[PDB]
Amino acid sequence: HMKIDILDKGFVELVDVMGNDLSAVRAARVSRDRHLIEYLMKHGHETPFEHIVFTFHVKAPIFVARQWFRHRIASYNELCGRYSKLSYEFYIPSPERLEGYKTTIPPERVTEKISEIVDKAYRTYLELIESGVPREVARIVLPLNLYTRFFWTVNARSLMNFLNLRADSHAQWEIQQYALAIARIFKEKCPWTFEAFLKYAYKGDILKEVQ
Amino acid sequence: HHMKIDILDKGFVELVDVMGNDLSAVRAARVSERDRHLIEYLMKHGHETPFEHIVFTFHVKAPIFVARQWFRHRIASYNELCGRYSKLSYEFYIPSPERLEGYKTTIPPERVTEKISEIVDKAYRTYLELIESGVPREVARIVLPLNLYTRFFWTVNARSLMNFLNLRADSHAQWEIQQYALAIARIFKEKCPWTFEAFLKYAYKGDIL
Amino acid sequence: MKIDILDKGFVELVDVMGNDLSAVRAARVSFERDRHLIEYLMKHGHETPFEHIVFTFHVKAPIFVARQWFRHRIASYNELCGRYSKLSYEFYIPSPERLEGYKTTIPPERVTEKISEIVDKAYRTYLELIESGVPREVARIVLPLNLYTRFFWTVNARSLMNFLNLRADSHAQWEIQQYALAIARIFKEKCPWTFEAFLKYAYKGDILKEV
Amino acid sequence: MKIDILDKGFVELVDVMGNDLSAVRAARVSFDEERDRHLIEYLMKHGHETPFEHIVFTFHVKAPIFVARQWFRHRIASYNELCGRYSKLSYEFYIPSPERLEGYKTTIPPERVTEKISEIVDKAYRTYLELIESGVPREVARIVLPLNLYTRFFWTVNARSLMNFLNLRADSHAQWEIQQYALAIARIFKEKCPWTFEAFLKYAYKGDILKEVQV
Ligand SMILES: Cc1cc2nc3c(=O)[nH]c(=O)nc-3n(C[C@H](O)[C@H](O)[C@H](O)COP(=O)(O)OP(=O)(O)OC[C@H]3O[C@@H](n4cnc5c(N)ncnc54)[C@H](O)[C@@H]3O)c2cc1C
Ligand SMILES: Cc1cc2nc3c(=O)[nH]c(=O)nc-3n(C[C@H](O)[C@H](O)[C@H](O)COP(=O)(O)OP(=O)(O)OC[C@H]3O[C@@H](n4cnc5c(N)ncnc54)[C@H](O)[C@@H]3O)c2cc1C
Ligand SMILES: Cc1cc2nc3c(=O)[nH]c(=O)nc-3n(C[C@H](O)[C@H](O)[C@H](O)COP(=O)(O)OP(=O)(O)OC[C@H]3O[C@@H](n4cnc5c(N)ncnc54)[C@H](O)[C@@H]3O)c2cc1C
Ligand SMILES: Cc1cc2nc3c(=O)[nH]c(=O)nc-3n(C[C@H](O)[C@H](O)[C@H](O)COP(=O)(O)OP(=O)(O)OC[C@H]3O[C@@H](n4cnc5c(N)ncnc54)[C@H](O)[C@@H]3O)c2cc1C
Ligand SMILES: O=c1ccn([C@H]2C[C@H](O)[C@@H](COP(=O)(O)O)O2)c(=O)[nH]1
Ligand SMILES: O=c1ccn([C@H]2C[C@H](O)[C@@H](COP(=O)(O)O)O2)c(=O)[nH]1
Ligand SMILES: O=c1ccn([C@H]2C[C@H](O)[C@@H](COP(=O)(O)O)O2)c(=O)[nH]1
Ligand SMILES: O=c1ccn([C@H]2C[C@H](O)[C@@H](COP(=O)(O)O)O2)c(=O)[nH]1
Repeated sequence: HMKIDILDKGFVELVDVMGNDLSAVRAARVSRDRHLIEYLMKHGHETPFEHIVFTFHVKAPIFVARQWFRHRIASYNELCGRYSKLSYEFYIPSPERLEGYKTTIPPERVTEKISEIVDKAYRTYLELIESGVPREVARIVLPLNLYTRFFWTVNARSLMNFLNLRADSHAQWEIQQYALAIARIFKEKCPWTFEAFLKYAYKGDILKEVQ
Repeated sequence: HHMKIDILDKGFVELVDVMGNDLSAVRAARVSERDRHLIEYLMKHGHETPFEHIVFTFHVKAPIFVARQWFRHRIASYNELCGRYSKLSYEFYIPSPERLEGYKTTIPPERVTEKISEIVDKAYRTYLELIESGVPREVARIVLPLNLYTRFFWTVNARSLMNFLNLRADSHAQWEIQQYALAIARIFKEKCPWTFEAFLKYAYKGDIL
Repeated sequence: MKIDILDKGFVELVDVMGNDLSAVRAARVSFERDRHLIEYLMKHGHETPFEHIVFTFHVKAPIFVARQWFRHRIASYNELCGRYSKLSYEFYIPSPERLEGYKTTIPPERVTEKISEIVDKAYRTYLELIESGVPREVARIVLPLNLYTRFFWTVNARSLMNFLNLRADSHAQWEIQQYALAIARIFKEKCPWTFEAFLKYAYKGDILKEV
Repeated sequence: MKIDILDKGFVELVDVMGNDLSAVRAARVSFDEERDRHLIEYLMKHGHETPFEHIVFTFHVKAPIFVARQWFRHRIASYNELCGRYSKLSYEFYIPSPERLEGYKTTIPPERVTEKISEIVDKAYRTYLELIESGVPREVARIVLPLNLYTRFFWTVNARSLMNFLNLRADSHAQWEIQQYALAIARIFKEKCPWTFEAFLKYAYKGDILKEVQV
C-alpha cells in the first residue's frame, strides 16, 4: 500500500480507492475526457467529484486528529483509548520545528522538556492502570501529542476541501505535513483532477510550491 | 464490478462500482469466522460507522416521481440527466394493468393504462412542438409528466444504503420505488453478503426483504 | 414576511434562530468591532460561525423548481404528500414575457396557452383516474412538472449562502433565480451585516449585485 | 439555563428555534394540544423523524478534551471551539473525584489517584508555561497538555441529531463523563420540547439512563 511517513512516527497509508478521473467524467455525462475535468473544475461543478472515494489509514498525534476530525463530510473510525492499552508513542518535535522563532533556551532543550513531560505522563498512566484505575480514566493524563490511528473515508470533493484548508500555511505545520501526503496519494490516483484542482479550484498556498 | 437489474417497463439499476467488501467494515471496526461474528456484533448493537467504508456507485433509470422520493436521501451523491440542456427522450413509465391489482376500478385496467399513455403522448408532442418553435428546453419541459424517465448516478455507502432499504424496501413505500429498493438490496447482497445477512437478521426495519 | 414568486408561488419566513450577533458569539465562543469580525470571517472563509444562524421557510413552488432546490442536501425538508392528498389545481403558467429575447415560431401568448391546455388535460385525466378508483399515487404520475408543491425548508446561514451562490445567479434557471432573490431579501432583513459582508466578499453569483 | 457538570464544566443554553409545534407545522406543511401531541407521538412511533429537524438548539459547553473528542464525532451538528494555537490556555483541568473510582478495586486509596492525576497536570501546565515564556509558539507548547484540559465550544444541533446524540451518549455504554453532559442536554431538551422528549423516550430512545434518571 502507498504509505508515506509523516513526522517522527506518523503516516498516511492508502487502504482503498473507488474509481479514478473517469468516474467523475461518467457521473458528469451520466454515461475529451481530460478537457471535461478541466471544464468542470474551472466552472465549479464539484458534484461529479463525489463519485471518487478514498480510504486512508492515518497515524497522527491527537492534536492533529482533533483538527482533522472537524471535517464532518467524511467517515472516520479511530483507535479506542477507553479499552485499548495505549502505546508509548508520542510526537516529539525536531529542533528544526522551532526554526524562525527567537527562543530563550536552545531548541534541543525544548525538545528535551517535551520528552520529559511525555515520559512522566506515560509512567503515571501505567501506574494508574496497574493500580486498577480504569483505562478510560487513567488515559486522561496523557498529552495531546500521543499518537492515535484511524481510518478515513472521504470523497474527492470533501478531500479537495480538506486540502484547501489543511495544505495551506494557515493550518498548523503538523497537519500541513499530513495534507501533503494526502495530496500525493490523490495526485497518484487522480492526476487529471488533481492538476485541474491546482489550476482552477485550489484555495491554499503550499501545493502550488511544494511539488 | 458489474450488475444490471431491469425495473418497471423501461427502468433499471446498474452497479457501476464498489469500494470494499464485508472486510472493509471489519478492518475499520478494528483499525487494521471471528470476522463474520464482528459484523453481526456491529449490526446487533448499531455500531454502524464501520459500514460507511463500503461504498457503491449505481446508475439508475427511474421515473421522475421515483427519483424525487429517492433524492430525499441526503447522505449520498447524485448526478442526474439535465432537462434544461438535453432534448428529453420519449420514455415514460406506463403502469401495467396488474399495477391496479386489489383496486376495484370503474374502467378496466387496460383503459387506465391506455388513458395514461394518451395523456403522456399528448404532453410529449406539446413539449416537442414548443422546442421546434424555439421555446427554451427549460421552459418546454415543464409540461412533461412525473412518469417521464430520468437517469442518475448514485454513490452511497453501506450505512446510508441500509437506511434507504429500511425506508424504501417496505410496504409503506410506494410500489414503484419498492421495486427499485429490491434491486438495490439484491446488488448489496451480492457484494456484501455478511453485512446484508446481519442487516436482515438484526437491523432491517422494513417488511418485504 | 412573505414574497410572492411567479404566478402563484411564494416564500414566507416561518422562523429564525439568531441574528448577526449569533455568528459573532459563536466565533468568539462567548455567552462596530462586531461588524469588523463578521467581515473578517467572511473575507477569510471562516464560514462555520454562520451555521449558528438558522431560518425556516415555507415555499410554494413548481415541482421542477423544488427538484433543483432539494439537491441542496445540507438543509431539512418537509413537502406535501401527493401519494395520499387530492392534489390542488395549481400550476405555473409562464407569462409571455418569460420568452423575451427568444425568437419563437408561435407567439409567446400562444406558448403560454399550449402550456395551460396540457395542464388542464393532464389534471382532468388525473381527476378522471381518481374518480375511477385508481389510487392517487398512481393517478398523479400524469401531472406535469409545473404542478405547484409546498415545503418547509430549514437551512443555516452558511448553507443558505451556498444556495444563493448557485441559485441567485444567471446560470441557474430563471424560475429558481426568482425564489433565490426572495430568500436573499429575507436573509438581508434578518442578518444585514452578514448579508452585506457576503455580497462584498464571498458571494459568487451575479444577479444579487444587479438587483 | 446553565447546568454545572463535572468539576469545572457546564452546559449552557444559548438559543433555541421552535418548540414542539415547529415539528407539527413542518409535518403538516402549514404555517390543538391533544391533536398536536398525538401527531408528535405518531411521528416518533413510526419513525418519521424529519419534522424534528425544524427544531434547533445552540449550546455553549465547557468540557475536557477527551469528552469533546467523543462529542465532536457527531457530524450532523455545527461546532466552534476555542483555539489552542492562538489563545493562552487557562489552567483548567478535570480531576476525577475519589467517588469516580468507587467500586474499582484499586491498589491505592482513590485520594492518591486524585493526587497522582493532579500532580502530572501541574507539571504539564508548568512545562507549557515554561515553553511559552521561552518563545516557543503556543501551537507547539500546548502539545504537552493532558487530555483532561477543559475546552469550550458552541454547538448548534437540531432535535433529530440531538436525539441520536442522546441515544448514544445518555447511555451506560458511553464514558461516564459524557453521560453527565448528555443528561444536561436532555434536561434542557425536555424543558424546551416536553412532548417530543416524552414521545422520544416512550417510542424511540434506545439508551438506558434517561428512563431511570428523572429529567
Ligand atoms: C487555518 C484554520 C484555523 C481554524 N481555527 C478554528 C478555531 O479557532 N475554532 C474552531 O472551532 N475551528 C477552527 N477550524 C476548523 C474549521 O472551522 C472547520 O471546522 C474545519 O476546517 C472543517 O471545514 P469545513 O466545515 O469546510 O469542512 P466539513 O465539515 O468537511 O464540511 C465540508 C463542507 O460541507 C459543508 N457543510 C458540512 N456540514 C455543514 C453544515 N452543518 N452547515 C453548512 N455547511 C456544511 C460546508 O460547505 C463545508 O465547506 C480552523 C481551520 C483552519 C484550516
Ligand atoms: C413511506 C414514506 C412516506 C414519506 N412521506 C413524506 C411526505 O409526506 N413529505 C415529505 O416531505 N417526505 C416524506 N418522506 C421522506 C422522508 O421524510 C425522508 O426525507 C426520506 O425518507 C429520507 O430519509 P433520511 O432523512 O432518513 O435519509 P437521509 O436524508 O440520507 O439521512 C440519513 C440519516 O442521516 C441523518 N440526517 C441526515 N441529515 C440530517 C439532518 N439535517 N438533521 C438530522 N439528521 C440528519 C438521519 O439520521 C437520517 O436517518 C417519506 C418517506 C417514506 C419511506
Ligand atoms: C446552473 C446550474 C446547473 C446544474 N446542473 C445540474 C445537472 O445537470 N445535473 C445534476 O445532477 N445537478 C445539477 N445542478 C445541481 C448541483 O450539481 C448541486 O446538486 C446543487 O447545486 C447543490 O449544491 P451543493 O452540493 O453545493 O449543496 P448541498 O448539497 O447543500 O451541499 C453544501 C456543501 O456541502 C458539501 N457537501 C454536502 N454533502 C457532500 C458530500 N456527500 N460530498 C462532498 N461534499 C458535500 C459541499 O461542499 C457543498 O458545497 C446544477 C446547479 C446549477 C446552479
Ligand atoms: C459507547 C460508544 C463507543 C464508541 N467507540 C468508538 C470507537 O472505538 N472508535 C470510533 O472511531 N468511534 C467510536 N464511537 C463514536 C461513533 O463511532 C460515532 O462516530 C458517534 O457515536 C457519532 O454517531 P453518528 O454517526 O450516529 O452521529 P452523526 O455523525 O451526527 O450522524 C448522525 C446520523 O447521520 C448519519 N450520517 C452522518 N454522516 C453519515 C455518513 N457520512 N454516512 C452514513 N450515515 C451518516 C447516520 O444516520 C447517523 O446516525 C463510539 C460511540 C459510543 C456512544
Ligand atoms: O465511547 C467512546 C469511545 C471512543 N470514541 C471516539 C472518539 C475518538 O475519536 C476516538 C477515541 O476515543 P476514546 O476511546 O479514546 O475516548 O473514538 C467515542 O466517540 N466514544
Ligand atoms: O440548473 C439545474 C439543472 C439541473 N439540476 C438538477 C436537479 C435535478 O435533480 C436534475 C435535473 O434537473 P433539470 O435540468 O431537469 O432541471 O439536476 C439542478 O439542480 N439545477
Ligand atoms: O413515499 C413517499 C412520499 C413522499 N415523499 C417525499 C418526496 C417528495 O419530496 C414529497 C412528496 O412526494 P409524493 O408523496 O408526492 O410522492 O415527499 C417520499 O420521499 N416518499
Ligand atoms: O488550525 C486549526 C485550529 C483549530 N481547529 C479546531 C480543532 C478543535 O476542535 C478546535 C481547537 O483546535 P486547537 O487550536 O486547540 O488545535 O478548533 C482546527 O480544526 N484547525
